[PDB]
Amino acid sequence: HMRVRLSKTLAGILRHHPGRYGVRLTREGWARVSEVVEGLRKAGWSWVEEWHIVGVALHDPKGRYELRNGEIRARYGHSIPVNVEPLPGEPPPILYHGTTEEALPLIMERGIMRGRRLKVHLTSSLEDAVSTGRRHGNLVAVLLVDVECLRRRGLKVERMSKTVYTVDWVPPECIAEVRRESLGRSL
Ligand SMILES: Nc1ncnc2c1ncn2[C@@H]1O[C@H](COP(=O)(O)OP(=O)(O)OC[C@H]2O[C@H](OP(=O)(O)O)[C@H](O)[C@@H]2O)[C@@H](O)[C@H]1O
Ligand SMILES: [K+]
Repeated sequence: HMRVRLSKTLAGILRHHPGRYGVRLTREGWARVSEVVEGLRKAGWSWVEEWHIVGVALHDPKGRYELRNGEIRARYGHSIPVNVEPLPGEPPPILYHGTTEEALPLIMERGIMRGRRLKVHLTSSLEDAVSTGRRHGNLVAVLLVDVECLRRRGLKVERMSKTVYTVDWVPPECIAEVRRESLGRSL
């Protein structure tokens, strides 16, 4: 059984559509693992028990998930209202946001915007930013974001996972540099 497939479904439950799987989240995003298990089994994940859900969280390379006795939440990525307490640590001076080349004109006009999610997501990993952009297209641009530019105008940059940070919005003036990574047809 591929952890990655169960993880993609679990993330959708914990970020976007918990009710579709019989789950109610707390205001801090916490689901009862027992409810997640039942909803998955009803959707055809006939082998899944608490052990497997807990394992998805423990083995996740990014720290997408958090566990405590009986419960699991996503640390970030939500489109439904939750308040997730940040992890300790200060943000680095530069963070990355991966996107597509086609989005650059509107990002330069309106800033990096949260879209359907509660926050803009930034990473300390250039390679992760590239993979994030590649979810949307083959011609990717990575924006280098000046974190002190965000902070000094009152935009808190919160650590959600070891490498993933959230902010309400990134003003275009805080984009320090644009790096391109391209796939597919050579230009
Ligand atoms: N002004 C503007 N005009 C036009 N387009 C604009 C724009 N501002 C931003 N955009 C783009 O609008 C898209 C929104 O798309 P999304 O909501 O999926 O955001 P995202 O791609 O950051 O991804 C979130 C996390 O979700 C995944 O995490 P996981 O692996 O699932 O854990 C990822 O890796 C991340 O961490 C992105 O292309 C933005 O650049
Ligand atoms: K923080």
